[PDB]
Amino acid sequence: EILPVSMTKTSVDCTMYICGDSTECSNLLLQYGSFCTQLKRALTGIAV
Amino acid sequence: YENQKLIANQFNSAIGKIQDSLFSTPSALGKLQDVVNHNAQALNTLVK
Repeated sequence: EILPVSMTKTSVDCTMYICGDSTECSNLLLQYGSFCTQLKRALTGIAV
Repeated sequence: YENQKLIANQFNSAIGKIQDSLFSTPSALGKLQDVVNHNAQALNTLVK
């Protein structure tokens, strides 16, 4: 009787994924609020 | 019926120890505080 127990833990850097080391892209993303913070919090919760 | 007195004393000591452990250790109720903090964080992000 087989049963899955765990999932692979992953974390994603929001800024580097959305913006490829572009200063203008980072400046534009700065106006979108704390979405990346929420994503990071959710991923850390999943890992723990 | 043979060890009524001993069993009653053990139960009383155990309940007293439970009371003291709840009184002393402040992190026993971690899950309830975690739920409250999660809701507060969600609301704070939404307003901010």
